[PDB]
Amino acid sequence: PVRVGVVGAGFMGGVHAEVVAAHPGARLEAVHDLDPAAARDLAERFRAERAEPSWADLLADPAIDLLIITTPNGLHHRQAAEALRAGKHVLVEKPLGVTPEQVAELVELAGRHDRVLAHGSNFVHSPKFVRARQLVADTEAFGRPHLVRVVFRNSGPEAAWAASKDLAGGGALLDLGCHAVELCRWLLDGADVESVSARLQRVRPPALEDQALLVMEFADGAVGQCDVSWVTQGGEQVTAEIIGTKGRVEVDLWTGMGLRAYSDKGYQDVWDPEQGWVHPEWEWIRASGYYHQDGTVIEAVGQGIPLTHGPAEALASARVLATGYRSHAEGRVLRLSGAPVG
Amino acid sequence: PVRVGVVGAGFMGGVHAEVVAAHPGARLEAVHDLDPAAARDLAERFRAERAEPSWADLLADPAIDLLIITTPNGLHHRQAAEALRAGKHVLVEKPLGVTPEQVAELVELAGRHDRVLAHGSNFVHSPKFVRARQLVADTEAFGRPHLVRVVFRNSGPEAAWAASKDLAGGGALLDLGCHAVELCRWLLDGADVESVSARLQRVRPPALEDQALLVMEFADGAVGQCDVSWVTQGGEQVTAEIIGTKGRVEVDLWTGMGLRAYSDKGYQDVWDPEQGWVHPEWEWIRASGYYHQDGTVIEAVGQGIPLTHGPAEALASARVLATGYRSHAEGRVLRLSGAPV
Amino acid sequence: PVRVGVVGAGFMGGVHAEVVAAHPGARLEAVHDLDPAAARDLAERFRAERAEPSWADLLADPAIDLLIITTPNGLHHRQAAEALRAGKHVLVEKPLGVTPEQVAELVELAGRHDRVLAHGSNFVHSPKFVRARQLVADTEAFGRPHLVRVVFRNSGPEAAWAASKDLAGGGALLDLGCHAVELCRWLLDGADVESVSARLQRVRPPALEDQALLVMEFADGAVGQCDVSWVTQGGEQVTAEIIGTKGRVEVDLWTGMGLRAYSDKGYQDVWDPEQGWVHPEWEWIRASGYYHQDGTVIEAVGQGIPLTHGPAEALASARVLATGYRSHAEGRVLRLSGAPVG
Amino acid sequence: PVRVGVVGAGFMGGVHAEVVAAHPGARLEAVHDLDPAAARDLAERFRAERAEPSWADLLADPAIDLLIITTPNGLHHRQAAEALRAGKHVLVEKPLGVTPEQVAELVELAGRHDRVLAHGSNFVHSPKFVRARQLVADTEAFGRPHLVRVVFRNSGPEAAWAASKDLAGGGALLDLGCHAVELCRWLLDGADVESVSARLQRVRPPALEDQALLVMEFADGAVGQCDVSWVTQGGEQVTAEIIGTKGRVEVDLWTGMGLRAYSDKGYQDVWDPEQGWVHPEWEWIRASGYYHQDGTVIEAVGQGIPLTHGPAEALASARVLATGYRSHAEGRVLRLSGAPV
Ligand SMILES: NC(=O)C1=CN([C@@H]2O[C@H](COP(=O)(O)OP(=O)(O)OC[C@H]3O[C@@H](n4cnc5c(N)ncnc54)[C@H](O)[C@@H]3O)[C@@H](O)[C@H]2O)C=CC1
Ligand SMILES: NC(=O)C1=CN([C@@H]2O[C@H](COP(=O)(O)OP(=O)(O)OC[C@H]3O[C@@H](n4cnc5c(N)ncnc54)[C@H](O)[C@@H]3O)[C@@H](O)[C@H]2O)C=CC1
Ligand SMILES: NC(=O)C1=CN([C@@H]2O[C@H](COP(=O)(O)OP(=O)(O)OC[C@H]3O[C@@H](n4cnc5c(N)ncnc54)[C@H](O)[C@@H]3O)[C@@H](O)[C@H]2O)C=CC1
Ligand SMILES: NC(=O)C1=CN([C@@H]2O[C@H](COP(=O)(O)OP(=O)(O)OC[C@H]3O[C@@H](n4cnc5c(N)ncnc54)[C@H](O)[C@@H]3O)[C@@H](O)[C@H]2O)C=CC1
Ligand SMILES: NC[C@H]1O[C@H](O[C@H]2[C@H](O)[C@@H](O[C@H]3O[C@H](CO)[C@@H](O)[C@H](O)[C@H]3O)[C@H](N)C[C@@H]2N)[C@H](N)[C@@H](O)[C@@H]1O
Ligand SMILES: NC[C@H]1O[C@H](O[C@H]2[C@H](O)[C@@H](O[C@H]3O[C@H](CO)[C@@H](O)[C@H](O)[C@H]3O)[C@H](N)C[C@@H]2N)[C@H](N)[C@@H](O)[C@@H]1O
Repeated sequence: PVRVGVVGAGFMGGVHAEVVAAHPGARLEAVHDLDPAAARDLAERFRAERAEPSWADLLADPAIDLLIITTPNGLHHRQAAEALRAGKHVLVEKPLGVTPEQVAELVELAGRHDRVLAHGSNFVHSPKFVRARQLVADTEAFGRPHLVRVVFRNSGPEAAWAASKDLAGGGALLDLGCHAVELCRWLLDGADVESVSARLQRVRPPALEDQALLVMEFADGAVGQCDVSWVTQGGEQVTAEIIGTKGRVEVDLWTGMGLRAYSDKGYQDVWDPEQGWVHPEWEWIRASGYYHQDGTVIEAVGQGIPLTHGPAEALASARVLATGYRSHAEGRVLRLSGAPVG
Repeated sequence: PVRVGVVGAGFMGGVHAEVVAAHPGARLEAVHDLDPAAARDLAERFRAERAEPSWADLLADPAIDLLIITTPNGLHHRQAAEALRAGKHVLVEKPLGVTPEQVAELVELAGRHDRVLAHGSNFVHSPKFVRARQLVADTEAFGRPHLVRVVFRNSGPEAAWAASKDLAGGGALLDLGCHAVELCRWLLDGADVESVSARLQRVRPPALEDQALLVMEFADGAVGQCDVSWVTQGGEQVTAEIIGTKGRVEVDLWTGMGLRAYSDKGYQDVWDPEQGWVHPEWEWIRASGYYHQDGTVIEAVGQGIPLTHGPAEALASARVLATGYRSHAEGRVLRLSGAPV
Repeated sequence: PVRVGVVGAGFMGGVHAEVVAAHPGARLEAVHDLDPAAARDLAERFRAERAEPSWADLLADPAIDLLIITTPNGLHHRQAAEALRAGKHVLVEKPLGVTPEQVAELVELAGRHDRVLAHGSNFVHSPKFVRARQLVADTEAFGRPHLVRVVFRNSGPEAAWAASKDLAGGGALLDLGCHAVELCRWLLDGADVESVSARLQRVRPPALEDQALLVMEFADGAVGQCDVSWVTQGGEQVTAEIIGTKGRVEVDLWTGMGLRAYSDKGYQDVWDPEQGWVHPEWEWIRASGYYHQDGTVIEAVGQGIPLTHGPAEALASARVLATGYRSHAEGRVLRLSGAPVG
Repeated sequence: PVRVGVVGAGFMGGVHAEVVAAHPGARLEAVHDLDPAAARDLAERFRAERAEPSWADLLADPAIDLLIITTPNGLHHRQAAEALRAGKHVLVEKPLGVTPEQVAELVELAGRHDRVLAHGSNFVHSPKFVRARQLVADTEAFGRPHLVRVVFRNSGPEAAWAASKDLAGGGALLDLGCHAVELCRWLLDGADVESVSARLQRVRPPALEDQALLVMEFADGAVGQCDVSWVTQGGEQVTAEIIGTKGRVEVDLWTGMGLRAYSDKGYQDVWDPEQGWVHPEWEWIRASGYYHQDGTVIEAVGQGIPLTHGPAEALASARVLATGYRSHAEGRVLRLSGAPV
């Protein structure tokens, strides 16, 4: 049974602790947070073997097989490296690193230590996205894909740390674009990126970008748009569409649950908006890919099944994003090398 | 670990066999069918310990804890009774019985043998329906429920046995109305039915009803409509709405997956319609409540946890349907006793 | 140019006055209301030739060709009869009469005086409903219709007069069922009703019914449901569906405008709900059939074109409703004669 | 009464002829086409005073007040100029010109002859778009707009002339982008474009672009996307969304009619797709803005009311598109001057 430690007992510590507690092949062994009280609380909610106040002792404890890192972005690099050196397998929430060189360093490392390194690209394990991908891959029906667009918009992360560059490593392009890039590439069966073009906005007053458009040109001729926002009210939106020479496919995560409700007051267990017509969620964690993702990882560790979707994909997406940042700065379409296309 | 036998290796044998193979607390031990080849097919598909050609030997085998009965409706009664007598726990696909007295007999028989009897009201375990129910139960927001309507329509069951009365026990009202009634009652927290009114149609030519409307009046004042059809082209529809003094809630199972696709041809693993704009399914079996239902039953048998939604609910719905059949015959709104309002 | 008088300058006086003011073949000549100030206001809004304080003088004035009666239901009968006797053509808002015998009396009368009598079944002139009907009539595609359902729900009429039986003539079955029955019959090309079955509710506390289901059996085998409510929050709903042996057709009036908006506050020109996700309206009057309806009537009067959809249809629907009331009272399915089917 | 001539009796000649025949303040006086038979067809369909075989005689006839030009794009410039010189008011289908200089020339020429020149930006007169614009303009509710995206996709124009550069003047970016740009600018109350960035595709084989993305940066900080395609199967899509600091607004023209239908075959007067689930149209011409646009123009000519949306807006959009073509060539974000940001 894969013995698991959660590192950072906030929102995603919580989600991963739920999924782990429910997996018959794993045991939620430990929870650690800089804030010992948040660690104890989460340890009790999901019946963890214990709360570990010490990172040092955590890493030394040979009873742990795997660490799930759900701390702020800027910590991911250092914490994952220490972890892999200590001999633990590691699942890191996105973004795996804050730059391509950070990511590449972790990949090098995991391999040196013969450990599983996985990253939190949960959507790529969302069952409705898995289906979407099979439909685009049905060449008789869909023909050849030529457009893919992934939209990811919300009213922005609440946590204080997501507003500082050192702790967040970036604004909306990094926070949400990682997911969108990775979804475009994967929806097209790991398509090779030839060029990248991006423009960023700062919508909210005085700074990290809170909105972005990034466009990729792929080898096979197709074009990928990633449209990403921290400044969209009205409820999170996660949608994709793919268009081929014969077909079309659309995916809708948050308004594709087939539930609607209306109240004046607001329903007790419905996030936002509260009042009026809403689209309540059912099994949002599963729908979003977290159970399958973590299940894949538990399986990789439990018995050396390499990962369907590996950290090389995180390197690729990191390069895209870094090239996007630079495309914006220079107002130009760019190769991943960084050089202008012309 | 709960050792399981599937009886009837057709479409729902297939579904239950999938759910059982995937449950860590159970083992798919056997598959049996009148057609030994269909049983072997399914046994291999889901890695069943074995294919049992013999009903007799199936029921005698003390390695089996639980039977799932997925045969034609007319057989359910007889098969479930023999099964409970043989000492096995049993989950029967709907409709549990073909009449209220058949259903009552099974419930009481299960009790005699101290067995868990469950029935296949899978939608009552559908996670999106469970969530719809919580929202209607949120009184501050929803207020008091006064209308519930469940719609269940398809182009009708293809199997020959579903067209004959003896093997099917009834037409669309029994086939689909069982689900719809049971959902109206449950969405309103086991609401008491005071009257029943129904009209049936024969749309497709020379006979079992193809289409029906059944309406219930509940104790609290609310009205429930069940609108049910074997003659709707264009893709199955499963749908509910509940309306209160303050709120509204709507549930859409098959066109509420958040997936759409278009092709001229038709996509490989997408049902009907094939061509043009479709609404592909993801995790249909889960979404429909089968995993949670069978899970509930596995749990009841395995670690003696009583069933959340028991077979008395099948008796209640059976009475509603039998009163609906009679309402139609007499052109009158009726009490469950059978007497006219 | 057809010279028009509006009688009752409230909400529907307002709508009809707009449509009339915009019709090149008519002239908004006069507005009359028991409340002379409401008449003057509406006369000014839509540039009416004058405000007429006297019903007597209104009816005697030979400059008026047509009267549009937008007063409370209970007045329709008497006002339309006086009008037709005075020699005026008449368009009466629904329900044309409060009972079948009232309606039959008006039909008799209009014919005696060789006048056009029309009733406010506007939806039957809604362009999206006209299309729906053509699609069901396309027998190759649709086959034979076997189900039609029309749903009509709102949070109920606000006017004081709609709560008293003498002034309203009935509750939700009469107010909304008239529209629904008439839509079912017309969507099926004037289908003959064989039986009627209905059950009514009183949802709001202490009385007129505020919710109803009525079901019709038609000659050709099809079944019609009319589901009608004064107790549905969240915005008016007007939907229909028709199902045949080959086809299906769905119509959505209020959430089929293809406009959506979100705000916290509420948009200035959007009715209800105010806040959160709404479905704003564009050209609601036209979409609802009022321009076409009134246009048909203006044409019938302007040049004796008999009406596509005549007051005989109002008699038929009145009989259905009266039979529905009785079906409810007796708990039985009934023939229009009133006799039980068995 | 405004006496009107239609030039080019194909699809849009047909549409404009319908709108004109129905306007009480105008008279459909003439129809002309290179193909005299197509002109006669259309003249009879909409009861035109006559079919004019001769362009020369058409322009000389002093009974005509206004010409509507619905010929292939390459002809617009020449035909509109001859028309304005002949003393006629003119409405030209998009794209008004094939380049900014062509457009500028016409505007100035119209002025010399004191004529109304309008262009076919019909969607800017679409009642549901007019309403979308009012909601974005409601500052308390919407806040400040920061994103606008207009999507315009179809399976591409069937006419041969639209595949050749000389007759079409451009591919999808010019054909559909003109509409999309003009809608982004107008939905934001005539927002000033500061930069333009675009990438084009050739999806269908050996050439004019089939597909494009064009992005504008506006003065106020907002960003506009125009996503345009000749290679999308499954039915035309026209769609916009605008996102502010507080609100959101979404507009859907072709799948926002509130009509759906299913058949195995296909419904008589329903376009593409034919079979399976479709979204039948009602009043498409009105919904698309043609009646209000032509009404505006009839009014301008008839009773000297200036145009709400004038041809300067066609110049602005033409500059955006020409800068987009150049952006694509150079792989760079560009100012309208042509210079790199
Ligand atoms: N895939 C997805 O959908 C999502 C991913 N995330 C990602 O998950 C990660 C965590 O996100 P959340 O929203 O933040 O949870 P958060 O802000 O709720 O929690 C952070 C937790 O980590 C603790 N912490 C901070 N620094 C620490 C350190 N150096 N050592 C140990 N513990 C420390 C804090 O006390 C806190 O309990 C982020 O990388 C974010 O990108 C977040 C939300 C959704
Ligand atoms: N939960 C749900 O939504 C649904 C439930 N059902 C129910 O599932 C049950 C089975 O339906 P399907 O699998 O659709 O039909 P099916 O025809 O697809 O399968 C029936 C199987 O039982 C076999 N069989 C017949 N006589 C037998 C006997 N005497 N002993 C053993 N096996 C025999 C048949 O050859 C066939 O293999 C029915 O009661 C139906 O009411 C069906 C569809 C959906
Ligand atoms: N087809 C449709 O969608 C609709 C139809 N209606 C119908 O229109 C009619 C009027 O409805 P509204 O909502 O009421 O407007 P309302 O209540 O706003 O106005 C009634 C007006 O008539 C005046 N009035 C009352 N009695 C009068 C009399 N005896 N003589 C002259 N004037 C008198 C009042 O002072 C008032 O101005 C009703 O029959 C109602 O069913 C109403 C709303 C929508
Ligand atoms: N507002 C909108 O959304 C749309 C606008 N259009 C525009 O409408 C215009 C016409 O397009 P369609 O009618 O689709 O093409 P079409 O091919 O359907 O019609 C063009 C007509 O002009 C005729 N013609 C060719 N050379 C001629 C000449 N020298 N003199 C007179 N007539 C001649 C052709 O034979 C044909 O009858 C195009 O500029 C296109 O940009 C087209 C589709 C939609
Ligand atoms: N308002 C709903 C919800 O907003 C936050 O949580 C949401 C998360 O923020 C949201 O994560 C998205 O947004 C995060 C913030 O931009 C991204 O870092 C992340 O990659 C993305 O998936 C996730 N997919 C849905 C989840 N429900 C917030 N953490 C949660 O407590 C609150 O209840
Ligand atoms: N909340 C929107 C609106 O509600 C009332 O007006 C609605 C009308 O009540 C509504 O009429 C429906 O409801 C009326 C009340 O039940 C029925 O008598 C009528 O036959 C039906 O069409 C109409 N189709 C739509 C119209 N917008 C109300 N008169 C109006 O002022 C208010 O602005």
